[PDB]
Amino acid sequence: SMRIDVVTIFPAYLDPLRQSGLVDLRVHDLRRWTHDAHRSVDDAPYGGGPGMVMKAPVWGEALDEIASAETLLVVPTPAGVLFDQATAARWSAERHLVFACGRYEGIDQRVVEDAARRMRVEEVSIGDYVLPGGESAAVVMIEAVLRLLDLEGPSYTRPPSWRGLDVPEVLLSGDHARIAAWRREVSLQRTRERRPEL
Repeated sequence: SMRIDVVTIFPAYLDPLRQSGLVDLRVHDLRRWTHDAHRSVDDAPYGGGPGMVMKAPVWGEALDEIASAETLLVVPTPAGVLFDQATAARWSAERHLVFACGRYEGIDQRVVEDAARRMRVEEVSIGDYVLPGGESAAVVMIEAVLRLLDLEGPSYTRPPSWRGLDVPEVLLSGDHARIAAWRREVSLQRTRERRPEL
């Protein structure tokens, strides 16, 4: 069985995701580990720079409560190692995943350094683009993992002819040999046109 905890200042973001007891998905509001009247999670950055940084004392207390030595802590961040299918498969075998969702300029770096003293930590980027926070990236990563727990060629369905566009004749032939050769030909051509580096 697998437990997945998501810590965020926007718990409603994980509402779409929330049938059996295989996965236990919990979402926590980071502000429940604050102690001031304003329930603040951020402060001005050291060394100048724009925006605010998320405070370590709040995150440290949150992870002490939720995480254990067996937890794999994931921190969605643009500076992380790229997320991929091999990572999703690797994570589907984990007993406890914790997603620490940051906002503003991100979480104070000492949170990950301190957390690594008592669990495994992975800073991960879903791709080379900038998001306002880690919540949408956690949703993408969780969906890739849940799908495993339970270039590609073109797909066609009825009718055989639509708006002057026909389904490739080979797909209607029934010839298993010709169909396999066509599928290899179309996937290779699409990979050459769109992802020649891959």
